[PDB]
Amino acid sequence: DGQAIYIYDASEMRNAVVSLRNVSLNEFNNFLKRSGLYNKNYPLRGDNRKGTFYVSGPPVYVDMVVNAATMMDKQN
Amino acid sequence: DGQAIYIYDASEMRNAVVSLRNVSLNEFNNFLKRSGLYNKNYPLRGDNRKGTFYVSGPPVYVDMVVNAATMMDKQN
Amino acid sequence: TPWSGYLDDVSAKFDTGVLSEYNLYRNAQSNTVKVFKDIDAAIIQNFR
Amino acid sequence: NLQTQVTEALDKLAAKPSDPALLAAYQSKLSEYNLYRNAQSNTVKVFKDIDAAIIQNFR
Amino acid sequence: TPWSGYLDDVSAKFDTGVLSEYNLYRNAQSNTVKVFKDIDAAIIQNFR
Amino acid sequence: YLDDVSAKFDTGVDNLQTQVTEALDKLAAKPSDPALLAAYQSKLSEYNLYRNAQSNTVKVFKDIDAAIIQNFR
Amino acid sequence: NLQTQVTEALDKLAAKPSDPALLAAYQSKLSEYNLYRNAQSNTVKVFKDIDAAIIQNFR
Amino acid sequence: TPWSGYLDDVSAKFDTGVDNLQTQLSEYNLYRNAQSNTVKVFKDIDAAIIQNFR
Amino acid sequence: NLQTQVTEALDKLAAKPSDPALLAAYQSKLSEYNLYRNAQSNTVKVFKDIDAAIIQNFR
Amino acid sequence: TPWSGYLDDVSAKFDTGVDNLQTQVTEALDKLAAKPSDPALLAAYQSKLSEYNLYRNAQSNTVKVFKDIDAAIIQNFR
Amino acid sequence: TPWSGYLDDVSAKFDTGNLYRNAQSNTVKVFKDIDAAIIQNFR
Amino acid sequence: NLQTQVTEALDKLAAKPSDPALLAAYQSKLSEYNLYRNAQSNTVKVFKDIDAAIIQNFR
Amino acid sequence: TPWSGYLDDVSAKFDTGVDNLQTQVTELSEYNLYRNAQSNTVKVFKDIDAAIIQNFR
Amino acid sequence: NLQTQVTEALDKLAAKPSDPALLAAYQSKLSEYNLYRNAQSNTVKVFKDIDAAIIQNFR
Amino acid sequence: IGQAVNIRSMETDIVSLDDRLLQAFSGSAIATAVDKQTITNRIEDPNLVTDPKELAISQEMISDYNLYVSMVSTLTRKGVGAVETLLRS
Amino acid sequence: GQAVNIRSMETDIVSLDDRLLQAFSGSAIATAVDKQTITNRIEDPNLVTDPKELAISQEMISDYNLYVSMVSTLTRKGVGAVETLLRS
Amino acid sequence: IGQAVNIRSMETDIVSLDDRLLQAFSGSAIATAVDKQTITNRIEDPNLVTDPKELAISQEMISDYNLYVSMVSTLTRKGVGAVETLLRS
Amino acid sequence: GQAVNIRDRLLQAFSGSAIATAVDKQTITNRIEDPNLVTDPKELAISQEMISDYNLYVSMVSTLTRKGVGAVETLLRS
Amino acid sequence: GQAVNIRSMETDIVSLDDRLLQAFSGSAIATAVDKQTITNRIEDPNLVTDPKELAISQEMISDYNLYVSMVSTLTRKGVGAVETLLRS
Amino acid sequence: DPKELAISQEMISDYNLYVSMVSTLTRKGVGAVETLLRS
Amino acid sequence: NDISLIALLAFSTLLPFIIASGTCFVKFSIVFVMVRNALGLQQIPSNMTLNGVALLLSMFVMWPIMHDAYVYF
Amino acid sequence: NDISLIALLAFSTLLPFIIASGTCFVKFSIVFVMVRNALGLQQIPSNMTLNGVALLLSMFVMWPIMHDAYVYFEDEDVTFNDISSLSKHVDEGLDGYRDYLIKYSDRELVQFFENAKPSIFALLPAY
Amino acid sequence: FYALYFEIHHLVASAALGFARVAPIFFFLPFLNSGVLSGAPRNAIIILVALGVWPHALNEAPPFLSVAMIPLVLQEAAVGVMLGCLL
Repeated sequence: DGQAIYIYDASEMRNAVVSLRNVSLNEFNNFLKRSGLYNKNYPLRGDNRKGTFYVSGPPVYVDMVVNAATMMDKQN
Repeated sequence: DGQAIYIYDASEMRNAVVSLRNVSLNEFNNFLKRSGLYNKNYPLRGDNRKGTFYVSGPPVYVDMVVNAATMMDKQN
Repeated sequence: TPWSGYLDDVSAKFDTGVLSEYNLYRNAQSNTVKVFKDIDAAIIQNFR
Repeated sequence: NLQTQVTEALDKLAAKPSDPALLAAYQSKLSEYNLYRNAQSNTVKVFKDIDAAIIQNFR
Repeated sequence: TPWSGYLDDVSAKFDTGVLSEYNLYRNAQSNTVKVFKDIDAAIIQNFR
Repeated sequence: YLDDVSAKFDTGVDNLQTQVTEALDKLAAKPSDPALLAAYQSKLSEYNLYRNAQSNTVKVFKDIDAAIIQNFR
Repeated sequence: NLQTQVTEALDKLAAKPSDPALLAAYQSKLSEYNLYRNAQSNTVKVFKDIDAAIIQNFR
Repeated sequence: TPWSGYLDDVSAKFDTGVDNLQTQLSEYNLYRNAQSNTVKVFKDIDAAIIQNFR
Repeated sequence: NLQTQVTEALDKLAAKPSDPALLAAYQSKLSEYNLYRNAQSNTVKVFKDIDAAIIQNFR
Repeated sequence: TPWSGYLDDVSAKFDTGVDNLQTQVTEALDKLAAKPSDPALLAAYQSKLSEYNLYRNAQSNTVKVFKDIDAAIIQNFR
Repeated sequence: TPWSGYLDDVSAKFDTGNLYRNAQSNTVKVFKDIDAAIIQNFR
Repeated sequence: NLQTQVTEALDKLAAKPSDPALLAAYQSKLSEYNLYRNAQSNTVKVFKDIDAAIIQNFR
Repeated sequence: TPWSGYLDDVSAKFDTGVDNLQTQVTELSEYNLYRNAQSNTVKVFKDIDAAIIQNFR
Repeated sequence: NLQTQVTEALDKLAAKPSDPALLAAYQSKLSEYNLYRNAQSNTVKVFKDIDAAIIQNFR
Repeated sequence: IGQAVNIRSMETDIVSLDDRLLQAFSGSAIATAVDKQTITNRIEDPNLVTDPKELAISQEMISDYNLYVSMVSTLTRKGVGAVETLLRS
Repeated sequence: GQAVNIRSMETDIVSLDDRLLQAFSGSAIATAVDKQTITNRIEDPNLVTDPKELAISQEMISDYNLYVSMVSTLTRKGVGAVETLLRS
Repeated sequence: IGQAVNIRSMETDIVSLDDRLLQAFSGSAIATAVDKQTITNRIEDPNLVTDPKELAISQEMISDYNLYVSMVSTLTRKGVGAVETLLRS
Repeated sequence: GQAVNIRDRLLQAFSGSAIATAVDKQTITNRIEDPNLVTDPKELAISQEMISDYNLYVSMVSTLTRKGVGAVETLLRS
Repeated sequence: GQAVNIRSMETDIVSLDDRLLQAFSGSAIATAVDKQTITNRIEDPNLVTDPKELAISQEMISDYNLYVSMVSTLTRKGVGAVETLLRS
Repeated sequence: DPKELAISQEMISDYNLYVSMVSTLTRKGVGAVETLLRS
Repeated sequence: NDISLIALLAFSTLLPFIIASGTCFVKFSIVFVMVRNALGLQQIPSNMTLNGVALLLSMFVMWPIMHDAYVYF
Repeated sequence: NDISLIALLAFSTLLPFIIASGTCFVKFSIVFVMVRNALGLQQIPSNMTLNGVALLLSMFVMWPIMHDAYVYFEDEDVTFNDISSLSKHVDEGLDGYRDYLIKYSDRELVQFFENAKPSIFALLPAY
Repeated sequence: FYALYFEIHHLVASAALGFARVAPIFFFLPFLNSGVLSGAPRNAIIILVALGVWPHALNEAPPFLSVAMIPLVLQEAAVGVMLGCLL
């Protein structure tokens, strides 16, 4: 994530589905690309201009995408 | 932190994601550069002029950034 | 025989006591019975 | 037997709802039945409560 | 079968009794049922 | 004790219960005088304050003794 | 089936809210449904509390 | 969803029962007196069961 | 000695049951005596119950 | 000492917030009852009784709100 | 000392401002129930 | 999400406290929220009481 | 801090909802019912929570 | 510090018990302190009761 | 108003013990079952609930059912506890 | 008027049972005639319309309510005292 | 708002008393889970709780839910209490 | 004007808890004999606390004495 | 603003007592924060007015009460089983 | 009566505690002789 | 009339200590402990059941005495 | 807070079995009655008394380690925001007792039992 | 009506000392010990025997009141074990 390297075994990957109301997926992918938290191995699966998408990865990547996604709709 | 040298082990690194309402990240970084607590090894990850960001480091650096961000945004 | 309580007796004191005379004779009469009503309606809630 | 002479004074006021003496006697009946009925309801309730309190004490 | 109750019956004593004759007619008829309505609300509270 | 908190209102006024009866005896005698309507409304309205301040003080003293007796057990 | 002739008398007073006979019959309806509903509410409650008292006694 | 309930139905029953009484004074006074009365009845007959739940 | 200055204010309202200032002060007396009496009753009760708990533990 | 409580505090707090309403309604009762037809006297005492009825109900229902909370504490004693 | 209320003040605006005795005698009973019902909503 | 349509009807009556249709719909709203809140309060209470009754029985 | 509760927010909504109704009666059934339903609604909000604080225990 | 602004708003209403905006704000204050005091009483009471239940279980 | 009473109680000598208790149990179960219907169809009949003459009777019968079954509950509890204190030792 | 017997000399008893049986018969006949003398007061209509007679019957209801519960908890505590000794 | 019922109550053989109790437990935990979620969906739909006729229905489902689990609690409590006295002897 | 002044372990333990329950008994005793302190709500709340920790104190040293003497019998009968 | 901590820390256990001891610390830290956050909800007097945040503070009591009552009676049975077997 | 019931309120309870105290001491009193005779 | 119920419940609470002293249960219990002791058996036959078999004979004899109390009272 | 009271109350309930098994009382009460059987007397001096003199001796020497449990645990420095340091805190509280059992138990039996620094739960039968 | 409760209440206090006198005779006698008598009806017998033999009158107040109670129990037990070893 830019400061450390986390390592988990394969039986710990978590899944999550989250729907945003007042922001698009292509606007959230810019927040992941510009800030440097983008990861080409586990990208975001969803339609590019919508609100619903699907994530699956390490337990520090999933909890960061959900907690940083549900914290933008309270600001917009 | 300018007064002492704290030493932890690598399995004690904690991280958090916070959201500011009426204070930008570039102004909070200009506060950290004004005070001297700016650390180039563990910087803040987020968009440069937005309100939400991600922080990771030692437990005395993360609890300092959180307790000064949620007490600076309430004052402004 | 018809059973006459105290409020039947005070209406009997109005009737057996005997336009603008006869209407105000009822005007004083229709309120005094409501006054005798709610005074005993004040004891009755204080049983329970 | 109060309800009998309650039920005997309303019909003459029904035939003449303008006699001033009758509504005075009718109100004197019906408010008196109001004072009698809640008296019977309030008086049976204490006789229930003190009878329930003994078994509440001894249970 | 339309069911009838006691408040219908006491209003049936009033409705068959028949312009100021008709508007003092709804005067006392409003009084008698509103005063007859609360006499059982205490007792129906008094089951418990 | 409970007779005495009741009887302090029958002793504290002399003969008000008869004063209202002789008043309404005059009211049923001549029901057309303004000083008689005003004297009756001044004597009648004191009675409902008298008996409701008779029944409410014994009502509040009833539950006070009911709080005393239930704290035995 | 009481709720049927409850729900059948409100509409004619809704369509004509100035007939003096209708609001008298409507009030005569609604107060009797008022007396019926709390009667049913008060009567199921004793059958619950006394059923709870037996297990309170035997526990 | 914008949820409507039974008290909204009975209060709108006074308004939608008549055609144009809300737009066209003694009539509208007693019409309010019965509209305001029936909701005082209906808020009581349920609340007795509300305290009668536990 | 609270009951003395309770029992000294009832007689002037007995002689004059229409003074507005006196019944205001009398209610200000009597509700405070209501707050005093059950407080003493509830406070002796805990000193009995906790004294019964020791012998309940050691019996 | 003639002792005062907190409920006598709030009642006499009303009685020290007001200054002379227990006697100024007697002086307007002296005034209006002398000649009972004057328009500057009818509204004079009718302006004195109105504040006397509002002030006396205000000193009364405050007592019950300051009573029942202290009832709820002592009910929560055991 | 001359004590004043605000019901003494609305009388003072009526002095310093047979229909005058009918406007004032009704508006003094407007407050007599509005400020009585507000304090009756305590209990 | 009931509180949203609670919080959207008080302000138009605040801006216009003389519209007769609005206070009728607003009273029809607020008494209905009154019926909802104590229903939730009374219903969580029994689920507490019966869960506490099991440990009181088995202790 | 100058503190205001939700009951005060309701009573303040009758102060900020009006624009000059507090001034123009000095400068009447409008002021009768606007203060009537204000007290009646704050009485309802006084009562609706008071069953729940009893339902705490 | 709630009791301070309780004890500061009654005196201006004491000096002026006829201002309509002020007694409305005073009731909005005092009923809210009424809601505060029994809430504190009910919340300390449960913390006593569950703490008494442990010694009741372990005795 | 319709009433009926039976006067002569059946009585003899049975050295058998359980059948007297069976008659006591059935005699209490039927008398508590007939009245739960009689109070329920008095309450669901909408004519009886409106009359103040009938309402004075209706408050009585709910108290007579209330005091009766609570009396049997407390007598039996002391009864089964009395045998418990001797056999538990 | 009313009667008071002056000399309550302790008639020494062979056991406490005759005293208990006389206290029980001294009070069962008391409460039996009280339960009538307030009920017949309610049942007569001329007795209940007078407020003066009505607050007297309010008084005797408050006496009869406070009496039986003062005998109730007094004997429940007496039974509770004797069982804690006899249990052992 | 459109309902359905199932009419088959199947029977599988028990191989032991332990095999019987697993059915009696699974048959009762479903009924106590479903009735509590019924009363929650009754409450969370707010148009059901504002009508007078459905409220006594929810009162009935409340009083049955309280009486059911209290009757199985005291019975299992007295059951294991009956085990403890025999094991103490 | 208000004023203020400033100033075997079992044999000191039982003596230490001897007056520790006596002064807390007496301070709520003259708290309740003073009628000014039982009318104020925020004085009632701190007396409600003062009752409740009094109950927890003597119940804690009750049961802990009971289990303290409860550990000796089983070892002594052995 | 808000702030959550995504990373939860864990330590290796080798024995059986530390598995009990981390439940001991997890319950003492659960009750120490839940005794405090409802008191801070009560002491903030804007939180004691709205019925929404009254109903969530209503149910947080029942969550605290059933939890501590459950862990009391389970431990009472757990030590009762060590009690009876050694008494025999 | 508020002062007479209160002084009889203490008067019943302290004498009830005294009779339970005197009976619990007699039970532990003779039970100590029972165990010392078994020794 | 009401305190006749108090006399009934107070008689009800003191019942099994009357069976402990007044009836003939004291003849059956003692001789049944003695036939256990004379055989030399200490714990068996588990005297919790020997109280029950000794109780059932005493109830079997005491029933006609106690039954006339119900019909008389 | 309320977990500390249930833990102390659980220690007061378990206290007879801990002093019956875990401490050095078993070295006392065994060898006391060993002398009585060595002399051949059967009921002299009536072992109810001899258990008393074994208890006051074993309590007299166990009490100094028990006094250490107060001064570590009655202080106010127990507030640790992370739960693992608080766990190691109460690990270090019982460290004097664990050190005493390590001083008096055989080494290889303990590691055989925790095969299943060592746990206090494992060395207890080995003592 | 306070003396009716006090008459049974002076009795139940008087029977406790009556139990303390006559209880260690029911341990000593061969036809009355715990080997021949059960637990449930034993304590019924020992109370009412001392109630039928107690020398002072029952309705009177006992003179036990706060003289010296813990040594009084050791007096009555010491004379009880004396009467046991003589009987």
